[PDB]
Amino acid sequence: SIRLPAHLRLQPIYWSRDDVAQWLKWAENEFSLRPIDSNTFEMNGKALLLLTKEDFRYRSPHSGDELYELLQHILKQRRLPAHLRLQPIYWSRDDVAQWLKWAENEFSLRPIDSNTFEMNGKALLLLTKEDFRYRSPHSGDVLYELLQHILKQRPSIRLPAHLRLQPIYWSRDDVAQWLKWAENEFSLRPIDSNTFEMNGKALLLLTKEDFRYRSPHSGDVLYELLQHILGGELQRKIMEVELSVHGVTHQEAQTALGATGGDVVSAIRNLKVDQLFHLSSRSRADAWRILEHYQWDLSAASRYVL
Repeated sequence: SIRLPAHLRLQPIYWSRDDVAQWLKWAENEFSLRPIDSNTFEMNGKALLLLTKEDFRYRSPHSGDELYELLQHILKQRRLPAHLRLQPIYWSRDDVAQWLKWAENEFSLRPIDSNTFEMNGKALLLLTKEDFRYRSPHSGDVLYELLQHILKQRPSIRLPAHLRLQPIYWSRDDVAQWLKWAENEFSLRPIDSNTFEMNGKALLLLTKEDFRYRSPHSGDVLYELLQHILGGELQRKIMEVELSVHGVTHQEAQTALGATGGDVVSAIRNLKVDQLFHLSSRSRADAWRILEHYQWDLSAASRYVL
């Protein structure tokens, strides 16, 4: 009863952009799916096979997973340019520009402006898939999955000596000096020094959306670098703990945050329990229930115990 269209009886790796569009139209009618525009999968078969099931859901929230499983059953029933044969971590910005143009032709993607990835291979490896989608809404996830395949087929960053200090201790001038180095280390578009008029502690409280807002071309790189390379995430959690429990040391907050698995709420509540249990004559479990009775207020609970 069900039959593949004549064009689609070849292995999907050889499907053209017009083949996947025919596949989409045929899938909608055959399975009574909700309509999806043909401009939602602007790629050939080679790129389509790089997509994860999550990619299919992002593109088609109503039928993506159905389309993914359909493709897998068609499959089970069935290189790089000269400059890029290098490990991606060594790619220059011009290398990254060449990768974008090659992938665009190789996978029949919508045109990709070269200004969408003004960075080198070091910075490119820092981006999340969400950062790829932000920079390229039509092909970002394809480009991300392609990079993962290159890293798997193939088959370190030390800060400057003068800037070797934990971000939580950075002055406002250290923030500017970190920006100067980051532009050169990652071949970023130039950033004004007075875009982050704040110290390292304030810098750690900014979200990625705050970084994008200040630096539309390098914000996501700078955020990932700070939070997930230079130990900024753990230092951010220590501030949050120090802001919620009076009497906690940086070294004391670090111990509780480790015992909580990075959970700031569990760390604050266990530190509050630790202080009340020492001031009490009852067990640590009785301290939990007393704090819970006072809506987790250490001052009010300690007033009741004393």
